[PDB]
Order: sequence, then C-alpha cells, then structure tokens
Amino acid sequence: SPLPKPVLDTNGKELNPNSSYRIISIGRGALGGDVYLGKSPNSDAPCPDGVFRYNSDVGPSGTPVRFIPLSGGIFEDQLLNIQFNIATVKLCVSYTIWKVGNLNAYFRTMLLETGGTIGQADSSYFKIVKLSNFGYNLLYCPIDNFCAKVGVVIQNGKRRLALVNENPLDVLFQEV
Amino acid sequence: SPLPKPVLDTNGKELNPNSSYRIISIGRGALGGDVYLGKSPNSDAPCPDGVFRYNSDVGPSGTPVRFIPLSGGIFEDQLLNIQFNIATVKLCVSYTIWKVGNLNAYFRTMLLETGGTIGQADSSYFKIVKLSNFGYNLLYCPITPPFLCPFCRDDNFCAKVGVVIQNGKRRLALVNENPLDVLFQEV
Ligand SMILES: *[C@@H]1O[C@H](CO)[C@@H](O)[C@H](O)[C@H]1NC(C)=O
Repeated sequence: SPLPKPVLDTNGKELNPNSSYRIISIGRGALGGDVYLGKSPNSDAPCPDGVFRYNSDVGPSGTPVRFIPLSGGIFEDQLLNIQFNIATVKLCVSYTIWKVGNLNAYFRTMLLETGGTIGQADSSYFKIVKLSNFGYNLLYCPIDNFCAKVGVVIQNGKRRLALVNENPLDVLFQEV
Repeated sequence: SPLPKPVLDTNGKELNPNSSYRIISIGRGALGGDVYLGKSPNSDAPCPDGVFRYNSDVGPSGTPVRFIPLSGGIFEDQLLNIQFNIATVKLCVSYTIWKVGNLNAYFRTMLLETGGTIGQADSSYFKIVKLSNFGYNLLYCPITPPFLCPFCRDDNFCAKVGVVIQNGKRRLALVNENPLDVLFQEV
C-alpha cells in the first residue's frame, strides 16, 4: 500500500495538465527518437493519424503532448487521455487525440492512432507507470486492472507505437 | 525587396512553418515577459481571446506560436498569419488565430485578439521586421482599406504592434510609437 506518486518531468518537476511535454526515449543517438504525429499507411483518415517515434534523435524533436487525467492530477498508475498539443485545422481536432486502433491482422496487435475523444466512456485511457529503475512506460487500459504495455513495431520502416508483450518503450517527459 | 531575409530564432536558425516559437521580450527582468493567450476582461468571447505579454519573465513562459506565411517560407517584410500552437476544443480553434480587434474608442486603437482566420481575404496579416538594430518588431498590415485604424500609417498602411496596460496587464495592441521588441525562441 504505497499512495499515489506524481509523474516527474526530466527536470524533476511534477507533470502539470496545463503544460506540454515531449515523450522522449531513454536512448541517445540511434536508439533515440521522440514520439510524434505522422501519417499511417492503408489509412482512410483525412488527417495525420499514426502515433510514431523517430528512427533516431539526430533529427526533429517530437510533437508535444498534454495529459488529461480523468480525475485530478497526473500520477502514476492513473487513467488519462493523451493529446498532441498543437493547432490543427478544425477537421483534424479529433486526430490529435490518442486512441488505440482495431486489431491489425498482419501485426496481430493494435497500433496507436489518433482520432479519439477526451473524458468519455468510449475514450482510450492510458496510464504512466514506473516498471523500471529509469524512466517510465505507457500502458493502455480498457473501460492489476488488465492493461497492455505500449512499445513499437516496425511499419514501412518507421517506429509505430503499438501494444506489445515484451520490450515496452521506455520514455521520459521533457517539458516544452 | 533587396533580396529576401529569413527570420532567425534565438539560436541563429531560420524560422520554420512547422516549428513552434515563443515570442520573448529582448529585455530581461521587469522588462521581460513572453507573449501568451489570456482571457480578456471586457470580452464576451466564448474562449480566451487576448494577446498579452507577462509583466516580467519570472512568471510563466509564453504560449507558443506558429507562423503561417501567405506564401512560401518565413521572411522579413512578408505577410503572415500568426497562431498560438496549442490543442483546444473545436469551438475554440479560431481563438488561437491572431487578429486585430475593432476600434476601442477608450484606448484609441485596436487591441490584438484571437478569433481570426488563416490564409483568406478576411484574415489579419502581420509582418516581422527589423526597425531597431536588436531583435524584431511585428507590424499589422491591412490588405483592404483601414478606415478604422488610427495608427495604420508607416508605409503600406502597416501599424506597429506594441503594448497598452489593460487591467494592469500588458495587452498587445497597435501603437503609434515604441513597438514591442521581440525575439523568437524555438519551442
Ligand atoms: C517542414 O516542412 C517541409 C515542407 O516540405 C518538410 O519537408 C519538413 O518535414 C519540415 N522540415 C524542414 C527542415 O523543412
């Protein structure tokens, strides 16, 4: 019985819902590459709708996000929505909001997408956990409580975030 | 346009339409204060609609913006729209986009607001220029006749963007003199 612990950014500050963070990797160079909003393949969607991370961190920085906790603050092991915190055209507002996709028969998993909703019964909820001595992991939780770890599959040469069983993605939160 | 000059951020790097910048003050201390999206008192907008700067740089950092040229890249003396680069609800998307308000007969000028459009005939276009030899200034540049604008004189009827004190807050606004001197810090 430990009690709720705050998530901390790379500066050691508690995550604030009114701030923006890049989700960066544990690794540097070739193992680096921040999370970003990109275009998927075989995607009907009118807007960018894939959640990816870069193939190395020697290039662009990630797309910032905010965390919308269901009730109150950003704490470990607590449900929240995640949304890329940038301006889009009216059409694409939905497509900043993280969502888990339909089970993809080739990968035999669900890939992370955008196009969901904030704070509803149909929304995709995630939690931030410390499964490790350094950094955090993201889990997807429907409706401990039957969650799934987020990691990466390789899709058209890109790092596509997806649900996995082993090697989840280790991340830190870098205030923007 | 004696060869076209890209606008540079605080690292000397050319500004890009797909990055975000904070608009920061140039002076530090009490002269400091980044641009932010704030709630206007005396506005019935359904979302915050005021372009302000903080009263010193000890407070929060500014609301990031992106620059959206009418055409092409980001260059000095070239028309662009400006938008605070943040997620909002659908009804509030407009209120990330910079525009010039109507004549405020009390301040005897127009206040900078959000509520605008991007890349249309009705959009509020601005330019990034170099008046003083350190940092940049913003101008508002009417693309139709500014019947209503007191300070739309300069050259092409462009007006200097500066600051007025509204409920003890620095509110951006068209000024006759003392333009706001700004640097762009990549987010
Ligand atoms: C910004 O926009 C260009 C437009 O083609 C795109 O290739 C790129 O992702 C971005 N980066 C740079 C450095 O231009």
